[PDB]
Amino acid sequence: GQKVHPIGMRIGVIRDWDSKWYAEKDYADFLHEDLRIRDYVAKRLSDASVSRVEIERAANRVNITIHTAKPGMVIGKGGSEVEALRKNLNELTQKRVHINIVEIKRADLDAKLVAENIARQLEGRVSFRRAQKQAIQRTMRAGAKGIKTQVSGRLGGADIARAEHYSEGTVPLHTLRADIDYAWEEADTTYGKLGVKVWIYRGE
RNA sequence: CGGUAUCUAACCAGAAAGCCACGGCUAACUACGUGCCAGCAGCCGCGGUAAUACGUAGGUGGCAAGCGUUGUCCGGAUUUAUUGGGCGUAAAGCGCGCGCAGGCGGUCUUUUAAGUCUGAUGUGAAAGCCCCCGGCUUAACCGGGGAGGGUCAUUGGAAACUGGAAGACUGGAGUGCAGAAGAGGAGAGUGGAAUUCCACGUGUAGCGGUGAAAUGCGUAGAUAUGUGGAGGAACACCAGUGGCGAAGGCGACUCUCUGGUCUGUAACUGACGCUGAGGCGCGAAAGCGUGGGGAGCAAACAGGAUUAGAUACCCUGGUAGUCCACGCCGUAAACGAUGAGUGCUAAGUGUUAGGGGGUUUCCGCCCCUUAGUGCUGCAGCUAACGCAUUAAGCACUCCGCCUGGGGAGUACGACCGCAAGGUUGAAACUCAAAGGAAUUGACGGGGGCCCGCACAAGCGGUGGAGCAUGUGGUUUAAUUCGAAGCAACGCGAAGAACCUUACCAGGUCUUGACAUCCUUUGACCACUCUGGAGACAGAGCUUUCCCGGGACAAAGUGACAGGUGGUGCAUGGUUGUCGUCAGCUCGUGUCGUGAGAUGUUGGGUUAAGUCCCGCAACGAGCGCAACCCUUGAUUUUAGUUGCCAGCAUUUAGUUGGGCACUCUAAAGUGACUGCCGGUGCAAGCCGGAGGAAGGUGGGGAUGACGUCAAAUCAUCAUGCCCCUUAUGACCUGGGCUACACACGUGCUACAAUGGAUGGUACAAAGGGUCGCGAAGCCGCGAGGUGGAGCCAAUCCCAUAAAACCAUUCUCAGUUCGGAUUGUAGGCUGCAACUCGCCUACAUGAAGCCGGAAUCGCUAGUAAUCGUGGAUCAGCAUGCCACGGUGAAUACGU
RNA sequence: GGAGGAAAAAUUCU
Ligand SMILES: [Mg+2]
Ligand SMILES: [Mg+2]
Ligand SMILES: [Mg+2]
Ligand SMILES: [Mg+2]
Ligand SMILES: [Mg+2]
Ligand SMILES: [Mg+2]
Ligand SMILES: [Mg+2]
Ligand SMILES: [Mg+2]
Ligand SMILES: [Mg+2]
Ligand SMILES: [Mg+2]
Ligand SMILES: [Mg+2]
Ligand SMILES: [Mg+2]
Ligand SMILES: [Mg+2]
Ligand SMILES: [Mg+2]
Ligand SMILES: [Mg+2]
Ligand SMILES: [Mg+2]
Ligand SMILES: [Mg+2]
Ligand SMILES: [Mg+2]
Ligand SMILES: [Mg+2]
Ligand SMILES: [Mg+2]
Ligand SMILES: [Mg+2]
Ligand SMILES: [Mg+2]
Ligand SMILES: [Mg+2]
Ligand SMILES: [Mg+2]
Ligand SMILES: [Mg+2]
Ligand SMILES: [Mg+2]
Ligand SMILES: [Mg+2]
Ligand SMILES: [Mg+2]
Ligand SMILES: [Mg+2]
Ligand SMILES: [Mg+2]
Ligand SMILES: [Mg+2]
Ligand SMILES: [Mg+2]
Ligand SMILES: [Mg+2]
Ligand SMILES: [Mg+2]
Ligand SMILES: [Mg+2]
Ligand SMILES: [Mg+2]
Ligand SMILES: [Mg+2]
Ligand SMILES: [Mg+2]
Ligand SMILES: [Mg+2]
Ligand SMILES: [Mg+2]
Ligand SMILES: [Mg+2]
Ligand SMILES: [Mg+2]
Ligand SMILES: [Mg+2]
Ligand SMILES: [Mg+2]
Ligand SMILES: [Mg+2]
Ligand SMILES: [Mg+2]
Ligand SMILES: [Mg+2]
Ligand SMILES: [Mg+2]
Ligand SMILES: [Mg+2]
Ligand SMILES: [Mg+2]
Ligand SMILES: [Mg+2]
Ligand SMILES: [Mg+2]
Ligand SMILES: [Mg+2]
Ligand SMILES: [Mg+2]
Ligand SMILES: [Mg+2]
Ligand SMILES: [Mg+2]
Ligand SMILES: [Mg+2]
Ligand SMILES: [Mg+2]
Ligand SMILES: [Mg+2]
Ligand SMILES: [Mg+2]
Ligand SMILES: [Mg+2]
Ligand SMILES: [Mg+2]
Ligand SMILES: [Mg+2]
Ligand SMILES: [Mg+2]
Ligand SMILES: [Mg+2]
Ligand SMILES: [Mg+2]
Ligand SMILES: [Mg+2]
Ligand SMILES: [Mg+2]
Ligand SMILES: [Mg+2]
Ligand SMILES: [Mg+2]
Ligand SMILES: [Mg+2]
Ligand SMILES: [Mg+2]
Ligand SMILES: [Mg+2]
Ligand SMILES: [Mg+2]
Ligand SMILES: [Mg+2]
Ligand SMILES: [Mg+2]
Ligand SMILES: [Mg+2]
Ligand SMILES: [Mg+2]
Ligand SMILES: [Mg+2]
Ligand SMILES: [Mg+2]
Ligand SMILES: [Mg+2]
Ligand SMILES: [Mg+2]
Ligand SMILES: [Mg+2]
Ligand SMILES: [Mg+2]
Ligand SMILES: [Mg+2]
Ligand SMILES: [Mg+2]
Ligand SMILES: [Mg+2]
Ligand SMILES: [Mg+2]
Ligand SMILES: [Mg+2]
Ligand SMILES: [Mg+2]
Ligand SMILES: [Mg+2]
Ligand SMILES: [Mg+2]
Ligand SMILES: [Mg+2]
Ligand SMILES: [Mg+2]
Ligand SMILES: [Mg+2]
Ligand SMILES: [Mg+2]
Ligand SMILES: [Mg+2]
Ligand SMILES: [Mg+2]
Ligand SMILES: [Mg+2]
Ligand SMILES: [Mg+2]
Ligand SMILES: [Mg+2]
Ligand SMILES: [Mg+2]
Ligand SMILES: [Mg+2]
Ligand SMILES: [Mg+2]
Ligand SMILES: [Mg+2]
Ligand SMILES: [Mg+2]
Ligand SMILES: [Mg+2]
Ligand SMILES: [Mg+2]
Ligand SMILES: [Mg+2]
Ligand SMILES: [Mg+2]
Ligand SMILES: [Mg+2]
Ligand SMILES: [Mg+2]
Ligand SMILES: [Mg+2]
Ligand SMILES: [Mg+2]
Ligand SMILES: [Mg+2]
Ligand SMILES: [Mg+2]
Ligand SMILES: [Mg+2]
Ligand SMILES: [Mg+2]
Ligand SMILES: [Mg+2]
Ligand SMILES: [Mg+2]
Ligand SMILES: [Mg+2]
Ligand SMILES: [Mg+2]
Ligand SMILES: [Mg+2]
Ligand SMILES: [Mg+2]
Ligand SMILES: [Mg+2]
Ligand SMILES: [Mg+2]
Ligand SMILES: [Mg+2]
Ligand SMILES: [Mg+2]
Ligand SMILES: [Mg+2]
Repeated sequence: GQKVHPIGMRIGVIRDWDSKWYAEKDYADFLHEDLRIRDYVAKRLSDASVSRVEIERAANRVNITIHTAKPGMVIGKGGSEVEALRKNLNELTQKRVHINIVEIKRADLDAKLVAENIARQLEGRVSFRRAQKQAIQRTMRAGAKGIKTQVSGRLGGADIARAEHYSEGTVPLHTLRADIDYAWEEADTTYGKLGVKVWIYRGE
């Protein structure tokens, strides 16, 4: 049986959209400009541990917020990387772009970051069990109420693919006021392609 | 021996270290090379791209002038068990009995010293092991003394025990006396029920058989029924984990001849007993020889069926045999898978054959005891299942047997048999397992309970006809690819004339239609005309980067690009299905040698692992339920584009005016078996009140652990494998729409609850700026023209249709039905032939309610009538939503 | 729960 995307089940219920702008007659072009912005930002700040990007619009003016774990790489020594990004985004959109940076405290409590971590260990040939268990350990000692991870694919370069999952605490997926974060990332292996799924049930 | 041992002086760190191993057993790891190859190996086994096991290098461990390998012996091995094992199910109790030799043997007394125990004498050479002393500079080595070692000969002692002799006694054993029961065995005779065959009356067309049939018997007269006769085998009810026997085994009745057992007495003898190799005898069934008998059944055999085949199971027949007498054979899951004898060790409860006592007039009931036969259970034993006074417990005597699986109960030899074969019984070789009990799952062509529009009760359909659409098949240059029981088939496709397009024909291109960098130029593109089906070529006007940067831009060249090419069985991601089915586990305790178990089993109740009551468990978590959306009632806040009541106005809720009422949308309230009666220990169940609403009120979203190598390399991404002047790229035309046929899903009808004509009411939810498109005018109509109001609670789409009211038709293949075809037109589009949709006039096919069969649905549901939307220039009977009218039935598993 | 007797149904394959 299939499950519904836990984030999709909570958009508008207890969660919020990542694109907080309203438009009519200029909706498709705004949407695809936002998609291009997101892709270009994701391809530039790859190794900066970026957790979330949100975009807003108001009268020929694009505001971008980048929730990231370590702002020192994003916000440079005095504004080198930020201004390079802003100029490139200006040339990409032909608008006026203002870039705002915030820092994620307790970065082990965010699902995308831990999924990136597990994918990075798996790409570096670290046993899947070790990576999953250690990520669970750190996430739980960071103050979570529940963690669940699974890794699926040609595990260890075998001929037949399978999936293995581990958990600690509780993750109630059917409760609507439960605030589960969720992330899926791919690891690029010489044997194929591996998938890492992470559910984090926080206090809310 | 011999200038030998030994000793004295000078020089010298200089002339002197190797082997095996490093994953576990077992002490000691890193890198490189290789890639199921090279190879290692005592075993577990390592080698397929990250090798502490292969080779090497570094390091480490053990030993040392030695270190490894092989061969033989002992240990570990309790794996021949005297010390020191066993035989219910793992290998291991002869099928049973009678018994020679042998082994063992109740109690007491006297006597003997054969066994037993002990003292003395002689001897058990030297060397060797051992103890104490010594000698070589130590040690090895050597010497001295001592000790050890015998079922040893002579001889002296003791007499508890085993043995011998002489006596004595009954508990063992047997006889006597009195009763009891029994399918114990052999011989002869007899009885009834039933089957088969034969003869004769009545009677006519089938009988028999199977999952279905057929072979077969029958009109030459069956099957059926009544009467009589012949012959053979087996003994219904009684009948019972009842009885007898050593075992095999023994069921009708009567008689004759015979074996064994139990209880009662204490009369009699006085250990006369147990076991028992070799011998002798009995021994289910099948089989053999001779002679009878032969009704049923039935190996072999034949025919009919089933099956792909059917040397079988099933059906119709049928010979040996089953029966009797005599003689062989000597086997079995011959089993309680448990050898015989003796004694000891909690209880409860049936039954068979006896004995004693108490109650009681008898009957009967109660207690005690002997010998059998069942069940439940304590200690104890067992790996566990389990056994447990009928031991698999505790002990002793005697016999038989076992030592990893296969080869094999086989070969050679021997004995027995008429034969079939029986008894005794190996080895080479090969494997590292074979096996017993129990546990958690997964299956079964095993079972029980419970639920679901699964069946039942109903309503409407499908299968019949015409058309629309998908699939198979066939055809074709191509008819592009994918989906294949349920879970493929109005499916991907929420729009195939061109494009989409991946397919085919013909015409063209090669760093390229699409990306980064390179080298020169920097704005190239757009436009006109000529040729061409078009892609493309040929001339002119031509290209205006900005501030060396950058993205664009033309030329030439690579590095490269480009694949809807294959593998969904190498994958990520997404989905179907069981199924919104009710499950999946954990913590702490207890029970088990252990893996494990309990909670989670049992009885009720629920939609539900929902809850209650029990119970060695007490709780919790993910799944159920709740939180989210919508609908039904209502309060406050807010009145425009919504509403109009009381007021003036108008073709008009129009204009003025007002939020009263509907309405709109934010926040609350409200339903919880909350209260009442009954029932129940409780959960719960049946009714009642109030309330808009009553039993999770109606409906959504929500899909746990797992199943199907399920679907998708063609949405995307991706390992590996393929093409690269082509499997890439551009164009015009065609095809995906073919048509003897079969299937799936739908639409329209077969008419009077109806057709035609006229009149006339009542919705909801949605869409609209390169868009919706009003009024008016023109047209028979599809439509044209016109341009108002709208970025919308305002304007437009927008006529709702069934329903209702009048007139007509009057049961007719028709004034039903609309396919099919002829002509003339309308729109969109460059273009409507293949191949769009719509209109007018003409034409007027099948079709009379649909066979075997099959589908949906439990209430605002089914049935029926319209409306809107996505895709979309145009195109839906499909899909997704909206309202109008609005049922029947559910006894039950 | 244990022991004894005992009916009726029955196609082939995966
Ligand atoms: Mg599902
Ligand atoms: Mg999802
Ligand atoms: Mg998910
Ligand atoms: Mg997967
Ligand atoms: Mg000399
Ligand atoms: Mg000398
Ligand atoms: Mg000198
Ligand atoms: Mg010198
Ligand atoms: Mg020297
Ligand atoms: Mg020196
Ligand atoms: Mg030296
Ligand atoms: Mg040396
Ligand atoms: Mg090595
Ligand atoms: Mg070395
Ligand atoms: Mg060394
Ligand atoms: Mg030994
Ligand atoms: Mg043994
Ligand atoms: Mg024994
Ligand atoms: Mg055995
Ligand atoms: Mg026996
Ligand atoms: Mg035997
Ligand atoms: Mg015997
Ligand atoms: Mg004897
Ligand atoms: Mg004696
Ligand atoms: Mg000596
Ligand atoms: Mg000597
Ligand atoms: Mg000395
Ligand atoms: Mg010596
Ligand atoms: Mg000596
Ligand atoms: Mg001596
Ligand atoms: Mg000694
Ligand atoms: Mg004496
Ligand atoms: Mg006696
Ligand atoms: Mg007759
Ligand atoms: Mg006497
Ligand atoms: Mg014998
Ligand atoms: Mg016989
Ligand atoms: Mg005979
Ligand atoms: Mg037969
Ligand atoms: Mg035998
Ligand atoms: Mg036996
Ligand atoms: Mg015994
Ligand atoms: Mg008894
Ligand atoms: Mg018992
Ligand atoms: Mg035993
Ligand atoms: Mg086994
Ligand atoms: Mg089992
Ligand atoms: Mg189960
Ligand atoms: Mg079953
Ligand atoms: Mg069902
Ligand atoms: Mg039903
Ligand atoms: Mg149904
Ligand atoms: Mg029915
Ligand atoms: Mg019907
Ligand atoms: Mg129907
Ligand atoms: Mg219908
Ligand atoms: Mg049909
Ligand atoms: Mg048909
Ligand atoms: Mg038809
Ligand atoms: Mg039809
Ligand atoms: Mg039609
Ligand atoms: Mg159609
Ligand atoms: Mg076809
Ligand atoms: Mg052809
Ligand atoms: Mg072809
Ligand atoms: Mg096809
Ligand atoms: Mg495919
Ligand atoms: Mg379904
Ligand atoms: Mg289907
Ligand atoms: Mg359908
Ligand atoms: Mg089609
Ligand atoms: Mg074309
Ligand atoms: Mg490629
Ligand atoms: Mg492959
Ligand atoms: Mg495939
Ligand atoms: Mg896959
Ligand atoms: Mg699959
Ligand atoms: Mg496949
Ligand atoms: Mg898959
Ligand atoms: Mg396959
Ligand atoms: Mg299931
Ligand atoms: Mg299950
Ligand atoms: Mg369970
Ligand atoms: Mg149980
Ligand atoms: Mg629960
Ligand atoms: Mg729920
Ligand atoms: Mg309302
Ligand atoms: Mg009520
Ligand atoms: Mg609800
Ligand atoms: Mg497959
Ligand atoms: Mg399937
Ligand atoms: Mg399939
Ligand atoms: Mg396939
Ligand atoms: Mg590919
Ligand atoms: Mg792809
Ligand atoms: Mg596909
Ligand atoms: Mg494909
Ligand atoms: Mg596609
Ligand atoms: Mg339909
Ligand atoms: Mg219809
Ligand atoms: Mg008509
Ligand atoms: Mg009318
Ligand atoms: Mg109306
Ligand atoms: Mg409306
Ligand atoms: Mg529209
Ligand atoms: Mg309309
Ligand atoms: Mg309308
Ligand atoms: Mg007609
Ligand atoms: Mg026509
Ligand atoms: Mg046409
Ligand atoms: Mg056309
Ligand atoms: Mg006409
Ligand atoms: Mg005609
Ligand atoms: Mg006709
Ligand atoms: Mg008629
Ligand atoms: Mg049905
Ligand atoms: Mg229902
Ligand atoms: Mg309808
Ligand atoms: Mg109609
Ligand atoms: Mg309609
Ligand atoms: Mg309709
Ligand atoms: Mg409509
Ligand atoms: Mg429509
Ligand atoms: Mg349209
Ligand atoms: Mg339709
Ligand atoms: Mg149409
Ligand atoms: Mg319809
Ligand atoms: Mg029902
Ligand atoms: Mg029974």
